[PDB]
Amino acid sequence: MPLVYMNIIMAFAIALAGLLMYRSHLMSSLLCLEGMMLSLFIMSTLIILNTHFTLANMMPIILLVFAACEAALGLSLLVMVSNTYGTDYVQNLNLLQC
Amino acid sequence: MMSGRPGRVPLQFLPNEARSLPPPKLTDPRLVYMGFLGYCSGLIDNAIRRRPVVSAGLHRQLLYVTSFVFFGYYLLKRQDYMYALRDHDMFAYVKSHPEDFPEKDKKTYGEILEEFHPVR
Amino acid sequence: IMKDVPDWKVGESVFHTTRWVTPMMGELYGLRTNEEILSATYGFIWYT
Amino acid sequence: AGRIASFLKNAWAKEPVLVASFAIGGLAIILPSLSPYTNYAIRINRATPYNYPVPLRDDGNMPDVPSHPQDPQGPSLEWLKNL
Amino acid sequence: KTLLHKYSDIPEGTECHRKAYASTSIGGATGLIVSAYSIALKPPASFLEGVARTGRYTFTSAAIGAIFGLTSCISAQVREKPDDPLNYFIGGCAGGLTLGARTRSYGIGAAACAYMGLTAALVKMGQLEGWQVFAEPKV
Amino acid sequence: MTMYIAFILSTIFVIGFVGFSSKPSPIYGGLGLIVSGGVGCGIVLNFGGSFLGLMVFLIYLGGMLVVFGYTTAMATEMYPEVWVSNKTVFGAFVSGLMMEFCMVYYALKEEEVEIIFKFNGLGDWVIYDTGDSGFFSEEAMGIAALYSYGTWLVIVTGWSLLIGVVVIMEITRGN
Amino acid sequence: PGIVELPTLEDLKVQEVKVSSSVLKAAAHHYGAQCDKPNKEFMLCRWEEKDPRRCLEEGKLVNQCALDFFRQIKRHCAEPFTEYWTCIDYSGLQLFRHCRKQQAKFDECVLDKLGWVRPDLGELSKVTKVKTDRPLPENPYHSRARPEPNPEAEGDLKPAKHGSRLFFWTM
Amino acid sequence: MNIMLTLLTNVTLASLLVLIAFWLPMKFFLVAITFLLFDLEIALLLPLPWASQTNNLKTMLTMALFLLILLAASLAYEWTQKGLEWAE
Amino acid sequence: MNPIIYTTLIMTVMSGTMLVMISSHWLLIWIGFEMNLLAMIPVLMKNFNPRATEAATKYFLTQATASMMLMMAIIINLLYSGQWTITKMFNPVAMTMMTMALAMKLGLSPFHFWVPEVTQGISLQAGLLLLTWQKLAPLSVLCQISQSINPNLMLTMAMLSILIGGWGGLNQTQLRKIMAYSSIAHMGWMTAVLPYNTTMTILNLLIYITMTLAMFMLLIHSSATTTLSLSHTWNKMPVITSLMMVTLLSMGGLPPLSGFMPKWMIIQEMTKNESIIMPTLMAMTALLNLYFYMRLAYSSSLTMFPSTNNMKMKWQFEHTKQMKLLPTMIVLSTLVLPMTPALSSLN
Amino acid sequence: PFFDVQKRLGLDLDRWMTIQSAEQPHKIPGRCHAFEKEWIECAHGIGGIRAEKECKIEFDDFVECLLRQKTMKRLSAIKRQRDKLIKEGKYTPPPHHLG
Ligand SMILES: CCCCCCCCCCCCCCCCCC(=O)OC[C@H](COP(=O)(O)OCCN)OC(=O)CCCCCCCCCCCCCCCCC
Ligand SMILES: CCCCCCCCCCCCCCCCCC(=O)OC[C@H](COP(=O)(O)OCCN)OC(=O)CCCCCCCCCCCCCCCCC
Ligand SMILES: CCCCCCCCCCCCCCCCCC(=O)O[C@@H](COC(=O)CCCCCCCCCCCCCCC)COP(=O)(O)OC[C@H](O)CO
Repeated sequence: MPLVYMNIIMAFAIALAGLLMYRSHLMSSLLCLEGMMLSLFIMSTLIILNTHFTLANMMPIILLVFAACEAALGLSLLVMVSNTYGTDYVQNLNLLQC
Repeated sequence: MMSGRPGRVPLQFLPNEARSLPPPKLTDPRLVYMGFLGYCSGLIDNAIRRRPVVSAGLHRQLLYVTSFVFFGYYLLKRQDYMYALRDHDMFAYVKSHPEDFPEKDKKTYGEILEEFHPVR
Repeated sequence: IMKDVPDWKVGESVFHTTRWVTPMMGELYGLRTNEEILSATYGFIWYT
Repeated sequence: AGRIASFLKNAWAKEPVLVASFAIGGLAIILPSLSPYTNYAIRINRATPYNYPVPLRDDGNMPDVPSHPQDPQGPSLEWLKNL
Repeated sequence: KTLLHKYSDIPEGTECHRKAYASTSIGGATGLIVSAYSIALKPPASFLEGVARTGRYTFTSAAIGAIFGLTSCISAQVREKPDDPLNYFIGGCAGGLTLGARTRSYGIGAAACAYMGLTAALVKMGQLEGWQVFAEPKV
Repeated sequence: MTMYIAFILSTIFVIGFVGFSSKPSPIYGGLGLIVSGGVGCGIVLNFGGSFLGLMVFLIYLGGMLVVFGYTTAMATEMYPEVWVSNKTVFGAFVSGLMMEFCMVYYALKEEEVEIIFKFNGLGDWVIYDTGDSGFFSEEAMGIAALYSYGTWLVIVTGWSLLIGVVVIMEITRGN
Repeated sequence: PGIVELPTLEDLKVQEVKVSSSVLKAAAHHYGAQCDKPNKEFMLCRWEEKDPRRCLEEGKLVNQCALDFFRQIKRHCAEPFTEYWTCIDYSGLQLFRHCRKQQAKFDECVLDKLGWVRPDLGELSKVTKVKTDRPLPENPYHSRARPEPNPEAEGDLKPAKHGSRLFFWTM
Repeated sequence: MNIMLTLLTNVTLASLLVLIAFWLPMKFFLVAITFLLFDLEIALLLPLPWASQTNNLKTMLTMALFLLILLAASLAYEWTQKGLEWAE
Repeated sequence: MNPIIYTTLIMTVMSGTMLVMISSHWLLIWIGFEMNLLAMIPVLMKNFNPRATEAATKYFLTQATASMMLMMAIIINLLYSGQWTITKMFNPVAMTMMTMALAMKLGLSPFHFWVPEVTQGISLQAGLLLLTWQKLAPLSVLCQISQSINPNLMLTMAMLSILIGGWGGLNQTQLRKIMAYSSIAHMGWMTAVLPYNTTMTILNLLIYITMTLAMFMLLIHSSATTTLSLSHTWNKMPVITSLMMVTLLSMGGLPPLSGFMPKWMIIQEMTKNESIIMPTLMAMTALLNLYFYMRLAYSSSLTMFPSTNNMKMKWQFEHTKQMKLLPTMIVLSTLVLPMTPALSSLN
Repeated sequence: PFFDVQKRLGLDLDRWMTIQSAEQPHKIPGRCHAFEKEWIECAHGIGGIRAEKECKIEFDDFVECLLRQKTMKRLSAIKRQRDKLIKEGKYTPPPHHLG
């Protein structure tokens, strides 16, 4: 199988590691979550365009319009923890210890 | 398992083959249990709402008993249908696969040597 | 080219069927020089 | 009636952009339904040979399909010609 | 599961060196998994403390595997019992005693002996028999 | 060269991911994804897919990511870390470098990379199909079925977006 | 599994029509209208056989009749063709719209000189049958034998023997 | 290729003439998020031109107009419940 | 919220899962999961308190990430078969990918730390919705693709839920935290039986759902979120605490209560599948759940607890909410054991 | 579907795009339409567990059309053994190879 797909497949994995590992900022995590659906978009388009699955061209447009809905929700939650805590650092988000 | 057996018209709570079964008699011990649960629902309903338990709006008790029995009665029809369906398609496979279910041979206990272990 | 290689049935069928599968460009051009590959595959896409 | 007409008049008095939007959107939703050319739009849409007219095995008993492309039998878009 | 396959392939008792190396490899690998979780859910102060936690956890787990494999194999051919569960019973307590010395507590050592000794016999118990812990869905 | 151009772009695509996966400053992380977003369309463009590729530029790169960095602009601390700053960020970057180098080296010498998915290491071009497309673009004529075959898709994706508009106000209302 | 049969290069060698795009498109309507039966035979063979190697002979006749079509017009007003297809060439999209007078020049020989006729819109797009010789392939997809479907249920749905038969539940 | 050549030449020209100029000498969020949702909904009807030539354009008419009224509906709910009247 | 606007958010998520249980296409299943998440977030933050803001953030990040992992599980299966229909998966790593992806949406294995914190932050009314309805959507997909499931893959997930649910439940104080851990423990039971026969998986789901509503809406009536706060309710509303005790015994699993419904059949089902060590551990470690059920039972009704003078004022006023379906939910979760052969209806 | 309302109501929402051999806009093939037609038409009314066994040959070909693993792997042997022949001069390319 073509190396361009493995290039995409790691692209998910390195994006996956960045989302899970966290460093300081939820902005970066939201950025990492977007690389998730991004690499999914090229991977979806690549397979679908290669196989001439005409109706399946549906999914790429449908994929990110719903992935962008995560941004609509994810970005909003960040500003609220930014409004209350200050910086949106994940370390601040620890009130629910119990 | 069921699930996708030949002929599975979806969301069909009572397929037409169920009409060939003996309907659950109204005096079924299972059916009256649904009625008993309905009464217990009525007692709790008055108990939770600070009502005089038994003699507290018997109309609500009638609704609870009627709903449980009616919803129960249709349940036994499906309950008996699927149970009968399980044995029906069962009883045909053994015929179609006789070598998969070989019949044992007559050997009376007079020839079977069951070991006798003494007990002390 | 693979007369010398030990085990290779010349023109070995890839698919189990005997029906003519459309031959993808890889076996078509393949051996061709990179100029032929470049102009024929990404030719429509890069033509402007 | 009287209040409804006055409601529209004051709507046009202070909010003329929205009543323009609602009117245009209001029309644009109902003429396509009772349009007399909508069927024409479909007819010319199917009368655009993107795909090749693959021939059929001549087994007889079918007179409607032409034997020759220029033959009179078969569909014609003479309607498309004048409109 | 090649790592787990090593222990099974080597005959019981015979080739004690191979059994010991395989058994401590299983323990060490298990020690890696738990230590990795320990750093994750409960972070230490710095990296030096992180490897300190790994050093303790891996050394304990590797020791349990090493002593269990050694005692189980060395007891098998000495007693000429390649099937008796007792060959693993003293192995479990060998790990149990090994853990007790690792954390320096007599009480936890005795409990580890009793618990690991039972499970080790139980793990052996299924090896002779057909016991399956992850049985395929036959029905 | 030019034959490996999709491979070349795919390589920049991976290292572009390491740019933002390393979690640098949110503006700088966005930029690392911006280039990663840019090259990814070119990978799609080289395979056809003009419209699908063009969206990655428009509604994602010039779309979703614009308000993304816009949020990072008015948020975040007064001291934004420069890419070097924390040694972990550069450690993550070099870490991403060693993964793509080892596979690519393994890909171009032995061609038998089996990591998770078994993938054979040939050029990008040995995967394209053959055949003429007539007078209709396959991508264009596919997503144009949004209103001829995309019946249940439009009903659901439209409904959720309306709920998307209502959920965002309800969370941002502040009760 | 096995060798894939490929026709030899000998019969493959076929006179290829040595004309450009503009000349083909300029006379495409008349070419399609007049010499069409061999095209239909080859067209049907390609969609029915689904195997290109089966209909290579008909491909030769498709070219062969094309030479005959181009030969007849060569003897006829070739100079108007040179005028017609040159202006057609000078169009980026080869639109017939620009070339009308020179199009009329070509059309007004073939209607009487060659006895042909310009096909109006639609007839060339008509789905037409073709009287052929090649029989219908037995299975163009080269389908294999189908698995036997499992036998379907049969018999009156009798009541379950001895009730639910789930532990102590009698019924 | 030509596309790559064009963009490459533009970058060098910008880079070259930059170098000679360097060595020789909640409301803010709401407007962002509302645009994001409208922009995503806009991408749905971008394929409209070719979609207008589908062979069942009647179903297209009901549903292409569907997205457009939802665009209005999303704004209408936004407008009535404050929304576009941003916090001030 | 505005009552009409909270209504659609309540039942947009009703429809989001409804799509999943009816979609035959892989993309559409993700679509319902998207509306599931998109409508869950506002409900969790109805009250707008920093606990809810944290709870929504923790819930969103977990569910979103699991949804993304689900997509590439879909793509890989497409990459290797080109089939968008939901059937048995045609590749191993894709099967392994979604099992973990679907698990995190549900939450049984180490992907469970979000479950306690999210329900603790959010209100009790939204707690039942999260702990009851938000589990049918992941379970519907799992029951669909149970044929291709990896038997090792699921079962170790199943115990790690019940052992974690069993162990940590002892130390919990907040009633929502205890309820969440029991939900994790209950989640393990049907997930373990999922590879063998999904009928008991649905049967365990239905019974567990019935028990949880009986638990949550009674707690809503108690208006209490802590064990001590629940303890006081003995004096004001002694009947509720008595019903609190019967559902605790039921949801503990003691016979002949309805908690013996799922376990017994689940124990029986795996025993037919030759897996016999597996049931014994789950049945025995289920007692860990029973201990803090006993702990709550002791402090609620069996032994009365000290009260406060001000709660004499509480007696002077009657309740207002009618707590719909509470009477029928309790009875349907205590005395339905004799109706065990009704499980044939599900299959 | 877990609840196959799709079949009961007799109205299509998702099965139109589920397979690439279904109806397509302006009747364009999905590359491997021929192969997956054989596999699906092998698998109807056979059951999931059965069909994976008997219809394995059809599935293997369809994957080889879709996935294209071994065909270009063999083509890899064509090129790798090619340049490992020209580099020592053992092979010379005929002139149709270039132009
Ligand atoms: C023949 C094949 C096998 C041959 C080899 C023998 C078996 C493998 C080796 C023994 C494995 C089981 C024994 C335990 C190993 C791990 C020990 C460990 O993690 O110790 C560290 C710690 C205990 O100390 P702690 O509580 O942290 O207190 C000190 C704090 N400073 O730990 C803890 O705090 C947590 C508790 C321990 C970790 C969790 C449980 C780990 C073991 C699970 C079962 C493993 C089974 C392995 C064999 C079968 C599978 C291959
Ligand atoms: C499976 C095993 C058993 C499982 C369940 C065990 C339950 C008890 C376990 C211990 C519970 C904790 C300790 C005790 C808690 C007591 C709770 C309580 O609220 O007690 C005080 C309270 C006072 O009673 P009050 O509410 O005033 O109502 C009186 C009647 N009007 O008392 C009450 O509110 C109780 C009211 C009870 C009302 C009973 C009504 C009986 C009606 C019988 C009808 C018979 C009809 C027969 C028909 C025959 C022909 C068909
Ligand atoms: C408080 C702790 C327990 C106290 C003491 C309780 C009694 C001690 C023994 C407990 C027995 C539990 C398991 C018994 C269930 C039925 C098993 C049975 O009927 O026998 C089977 C015995 O098979 C088993 O493996 C059953 C389990 C054996 C013991 C292992 C699990 C139980 C011990 C650990 C859990 C309980 C201890 C507490 C742990 C916290 C026969 O099957 P087979 O193995 O012959 O199957 C056919 C073929 O050979 C394939 O296997």
